[PDB]
Amino acid sequence: FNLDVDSPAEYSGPEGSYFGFAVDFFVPSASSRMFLLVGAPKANTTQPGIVEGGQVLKCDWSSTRRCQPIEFDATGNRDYAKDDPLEFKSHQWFGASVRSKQDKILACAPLYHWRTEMKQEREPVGTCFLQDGTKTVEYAPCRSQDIDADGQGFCQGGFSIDFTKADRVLLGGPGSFYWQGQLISDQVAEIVSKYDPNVYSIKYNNQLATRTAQAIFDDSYLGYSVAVGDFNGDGIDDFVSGVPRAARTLGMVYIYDGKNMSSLYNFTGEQMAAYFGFSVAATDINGDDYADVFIGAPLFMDRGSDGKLQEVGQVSVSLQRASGDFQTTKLNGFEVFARFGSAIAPLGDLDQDGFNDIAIAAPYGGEDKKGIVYIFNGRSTGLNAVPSQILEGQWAARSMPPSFGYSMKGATDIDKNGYPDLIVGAFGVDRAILYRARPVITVNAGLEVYPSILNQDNKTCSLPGTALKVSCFNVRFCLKADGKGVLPRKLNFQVELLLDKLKQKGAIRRALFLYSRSPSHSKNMTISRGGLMQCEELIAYLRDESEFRDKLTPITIFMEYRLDYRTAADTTGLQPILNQFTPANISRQAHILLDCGEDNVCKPKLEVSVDSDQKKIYIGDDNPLTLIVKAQNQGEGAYEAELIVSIPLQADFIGVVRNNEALARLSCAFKTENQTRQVVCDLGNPMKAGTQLLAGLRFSVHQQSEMDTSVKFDLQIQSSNLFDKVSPVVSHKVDLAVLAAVEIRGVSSPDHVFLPIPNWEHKENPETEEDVGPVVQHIYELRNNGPSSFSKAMLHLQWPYKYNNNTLLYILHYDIDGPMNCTSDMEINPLRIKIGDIHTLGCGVAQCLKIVCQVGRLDRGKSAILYVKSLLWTETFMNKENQNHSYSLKSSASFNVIEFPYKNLPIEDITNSTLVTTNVTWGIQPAP
Amino acid sequence: NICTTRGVSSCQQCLAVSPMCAWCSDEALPLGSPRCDLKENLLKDNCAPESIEFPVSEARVLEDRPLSDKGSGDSSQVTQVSPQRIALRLRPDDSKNFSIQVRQVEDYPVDIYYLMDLSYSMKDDLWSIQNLGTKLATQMRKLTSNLRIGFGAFVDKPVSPYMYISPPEALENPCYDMKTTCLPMFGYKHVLTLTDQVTRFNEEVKKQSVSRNRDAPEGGFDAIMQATVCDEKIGWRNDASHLLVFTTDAKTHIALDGRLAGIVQPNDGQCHVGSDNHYSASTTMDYPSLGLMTEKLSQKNINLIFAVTENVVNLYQNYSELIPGTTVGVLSMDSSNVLQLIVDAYGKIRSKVELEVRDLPEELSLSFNATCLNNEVIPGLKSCMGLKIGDTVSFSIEAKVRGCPQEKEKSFTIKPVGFKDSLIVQVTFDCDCACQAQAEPNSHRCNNGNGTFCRCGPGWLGSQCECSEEDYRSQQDECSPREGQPVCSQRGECLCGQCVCHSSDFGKITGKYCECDDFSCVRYKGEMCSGHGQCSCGDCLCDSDWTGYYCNCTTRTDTCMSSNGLLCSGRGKCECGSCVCIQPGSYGDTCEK
Repeated sequence: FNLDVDSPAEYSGPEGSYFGFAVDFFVPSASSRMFLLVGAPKANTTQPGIVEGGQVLKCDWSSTRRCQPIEFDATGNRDYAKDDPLEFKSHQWFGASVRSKQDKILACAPLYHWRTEMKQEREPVGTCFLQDGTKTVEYAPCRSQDIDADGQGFCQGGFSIDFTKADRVLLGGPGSFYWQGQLISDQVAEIVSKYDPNVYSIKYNNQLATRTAQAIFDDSYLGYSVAVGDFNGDGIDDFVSGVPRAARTLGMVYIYDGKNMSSLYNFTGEQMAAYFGFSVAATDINGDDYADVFIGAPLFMDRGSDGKLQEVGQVSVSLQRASGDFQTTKLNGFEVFARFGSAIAPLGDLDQDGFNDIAIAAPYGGEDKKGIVYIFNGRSTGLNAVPSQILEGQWAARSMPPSFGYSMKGATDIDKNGYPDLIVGAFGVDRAILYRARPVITVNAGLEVYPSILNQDNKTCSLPGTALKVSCFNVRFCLKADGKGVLPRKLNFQVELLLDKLKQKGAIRRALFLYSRSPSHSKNMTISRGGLMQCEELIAYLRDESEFRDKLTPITIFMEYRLDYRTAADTTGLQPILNQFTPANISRQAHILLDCGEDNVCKPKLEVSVDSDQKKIYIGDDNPLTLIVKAQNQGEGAYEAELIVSIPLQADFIGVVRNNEALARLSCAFKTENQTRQVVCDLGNPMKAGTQLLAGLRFSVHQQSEMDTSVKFDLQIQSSNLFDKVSPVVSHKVDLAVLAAVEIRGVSSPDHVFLPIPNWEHKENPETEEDVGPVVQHIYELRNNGPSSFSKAMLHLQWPYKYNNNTLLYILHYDIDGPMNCTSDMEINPLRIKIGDIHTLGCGVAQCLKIVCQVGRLDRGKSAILYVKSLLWTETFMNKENQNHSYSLKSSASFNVIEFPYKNLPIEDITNSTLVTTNVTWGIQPAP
Repeated sequence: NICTTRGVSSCQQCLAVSPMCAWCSDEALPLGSPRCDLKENLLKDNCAPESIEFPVSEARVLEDRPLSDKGSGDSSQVTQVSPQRIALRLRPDDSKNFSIQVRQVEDYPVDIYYLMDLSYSMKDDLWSIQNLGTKLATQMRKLTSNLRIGFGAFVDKPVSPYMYISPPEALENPCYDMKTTCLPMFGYKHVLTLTDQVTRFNEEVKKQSVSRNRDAPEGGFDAIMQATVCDEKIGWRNDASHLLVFTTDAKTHIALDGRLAGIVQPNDGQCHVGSDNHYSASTTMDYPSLGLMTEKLSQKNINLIFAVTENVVNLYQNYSELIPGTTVGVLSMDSSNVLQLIVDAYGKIRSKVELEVRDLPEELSLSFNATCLNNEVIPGLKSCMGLKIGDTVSFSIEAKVRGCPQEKEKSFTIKPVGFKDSLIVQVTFDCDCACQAQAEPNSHRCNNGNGTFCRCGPGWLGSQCECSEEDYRSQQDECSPREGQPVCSQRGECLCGQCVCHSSDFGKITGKYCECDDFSCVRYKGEMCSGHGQCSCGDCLCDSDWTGYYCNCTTRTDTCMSSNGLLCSGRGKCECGSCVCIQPGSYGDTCEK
């Protein structure tokens, strides 16, 4: 997934030369430099008289991108006698197949025609040139005396080649023995030493080669493609070859023992004409030491979802088991007629992740069919079935499909940066492209929230620049990075994190950073490539509750990072890359809430106390009763809290003490149910933890009943909580009292009289009212000012009867109002008449007449009155004794409340007295 | 049901739910019920009949010509498939079914192109087929009265190692070695364009002569490709049964074999037969693969017959099973029975029928249930066999769509293999409601017209496009009595600034903040407002005869009037129904005593 698709290095050769048909690296152990080998099987050469003999070019890597030929040969056709040419090098396709190893370059010309020693002829045996150091030799194993099609005449040796671990060549010829094909393996040491230019049919002593077989096997093309690996544990590479046309064209692959060339295994294709065996490879793909086999079938026709067969190309992957058996999985192509599997090229460990990778090509796919190359990664249980990258050809056809990806080569590191590179051939456009592998960084990131559970009220932090105190929490982030290769010493990570991301979609913002950087924090980290997590942290504080409303969704901070590649690229401009599966973002959330615990119900503790405004209540009238109450919840929040007071029959609700600004303006109402009567008030929802309240309630007391001594009420506080939802019942009482504020009053009419009496005449005895003197009326009243009633009472009046043995005031009759009866100790109307300074006269100075009255029940405001009609006796004032005296006549009265109906309450007697007077003076002054 | 329970809106997701759901777009919408539901449930709420969308899938018929009875009629008139054009309309996830009839008509025009291998072992066959034109016409006159015959031959690519390139005179006489003469090498030559003149086939065959290839595999497939894609030179008719008889007695080359000879350029679907009737690109283009061969045989509607000797019959049977619309027959070495071979091959070929789906979009899927011989039905199959020719068969096609494609006017074709009589399908998807035009786009009910009838954004989209959630300075717009005060005075809860005040068995609450109620008024002298008023937001409103906060004071004066007629007898002042006697020496309720 890490190949540098941006700015690859491109090489091109002569136009129409098939440049890039076969590609490979060159590793001269004696020199520090490295080169690419590119084959041009149709380029013209300077060989005298040879037309399109082909050539192999060596292309530099550093600063030039130049390509130059390799002087494998510089001679035309050799002659046999004088003019009969020995060989025909024109159109031989030299450079069609290339392999290199250390400092050995092996190039083959599959189409070299040979004549023969026995007769004038023309047969394509094929030849190879092997350059080792400064020495160059020709290796033509099939150029033998097996004369014609019955033998090696049409061998076309060099069609496909490969080097072994043991420095031994493997070479395939598909045309030998009636096209049964042939594999030939010869040691490099012998090829370089046994070569003699003057002998054409050179015989090699240490040769391993297959041999013809029955007639059924004609036209199998054994040796079409070859690869080398060890498939029996003997330590020396064996030979893998694909026979695309065998078994009624099904196609097979042959595994031949690398020692003594015997047959070990044969893979069989599944669909005729699929060309199972066009390309093969062998590499360790799943961590076993055992080599795992890959086979391509570019023309395999898959059955689509609709039931149609369609050409997609298929690759078969076989995993070698310790017992030697193979477990096989088949991998299909991804677009029709793209020929997926035309080329397979192991890449080494493209990411150094511990398992080798493989690249597979579909040279006729993509847009405009410019070719595509897929990249797969080996996993511990086989190949990864999903490609991790795709390379697309950038060159459009000129006269032929570009065939980008027809031939690739991997498992070599031109950089020496630890990661293998990859070459790709696009010979249709005569170009070869080199892809470099970017260093891979694995990054581990850490995120921590302190605390994980967040109580809102944990005010700890102070806002800078102010005395404000704000709830806050600690959040810390960490990252750690390292990679297996040439990587810079220090890496600049740009990491940013913002708070509660998943609800910043236009909604309110909630938490802030210590500097209020819009819940957004971005910082650079110059992490040194190593093992340190290098954590860092900042403190985030929630803004005031009045500014946000989300108390349910947990705060979900978010953090992400990205590497500054332009600083992390080496001097050649190659940029690192992060691991494919490493996520560049991460987030965490905390539980910001107060929730009464898991059960979601708080446990309150409710209590109440009360004081009474009315210390004592007097029976007899409606009394407003005010109770002052303090309510408290010492426990957790109480949902739907209420204040409750139960009341008796003798009272009723009034309201609340609303005017008192020191008491709560409680909402209250009155209820009655099942003979139960109560007062209800609201304390809000919830009643918060530890909150205290004070309020006043108004009751009306209708205590006119006589046998009760006190009024009793019960208070309580309750809520809707499942736990402790009622406070203890708090009973309270107020004592009753008795108070009959009774007083005695009186008045006189007229208030004064003038002597001598106008129009009056003296007579021996009176017969009518006018005979005695002026009429005077006296009134006395017993009145109650208190609410309490009294069942019985007594009233007494004193009256001056005679002074100096002569009458002062004469009574005619007395009248009664209210519930009383009266009687006089002296006969009223004894004659039974026809109905200087002012001195004081009274019973203390004169003979006293007394009137006593009995009184029944009475109430507040009610009163009973005694009226008296009297005549002022005239003789006492017109006598000579008082002709120079002015008098004020005095009278007085008293009372007692003797009984009350409220016998159950403490009682005391109530008494008092008053006086009423009339004035008599001389209007006409007599002589002194 | 699903339509309601999914809670979708906008009439588009409602259609997307299920084919059964329907939508209502009344202006006078009734409240409290979802606008998305099946048609009957919408009609229960009395959504206007023209205001319900409820699109319904269907399958029409645009051309329904009858199947022909004979093939010798006017060429354009022959019709072997009915209906011929169909337009079907369906919802983003529904399915619909329709049927198709096919009848292999009798006496249909026939085109035979005898493509013949010409390797040296074919000389006896080339001798034996010198009368084949006339014999074949004589036999075929029973089956078809508009016959045509052609010819063409192939050996292999003319390039080493396939052909003898030495000694130098061998390339001009490949049979030079065995002391006899034969044609040079050639890939494929077009001999006789299809023609009705049967006799001229015999004339043209006699001018042929065999050649010589080095190896057994023949290059026939490259010949079949050109005989298929070079239709104008071959002369294939549009209205005829194309037979391509292929005769051989050896195995065949296949793609990617051309690499041995230096040929790497892949084959392509083009004609390269030059004006000299020789396939020109034989030496610069690889062999064609079975996939490409099958594609071009399907496009050009060619029935290909493999006539091959008994030694390679099985190979070509296994090859044929990979190429739809082909058969195999056994030739003698002398090729004595090719006539009967072709007759029986034609009979067998047209004794079956299979359907091709040509250009189906990825968003569709088809399933087939085939009515077959004797009115029997076979499920799952898209083909039938055992027909007697002339009979008729039919298939039940069932199609389902996958979601809502971004474009709703695609089309495709269904066609039997080997014939052009096809059914062309026009498909459209009803993703959008009609009300999406001219009705929904905008409405002033939402954000003063800034909302599709709604679909506005932050600030209004909280609900009915008139609620805010971007600012939250909250959903309790003035639910509390004053700024910062409890919501609804804690007498209930609110949304969008309106308190849903709670009810009680002992009273009920009103007001935007729940600040008023009908029970919180005062009591005095045993009853509320003294029985002289009524409660309103905690205050008493007193009657005409009463005053005071408790309604405790009477405004009347008849209780203060004295028998003399004066209020309080003029001795005091009346207050709350009683007289405050100011004059000393006077008493009574009105100071009248």
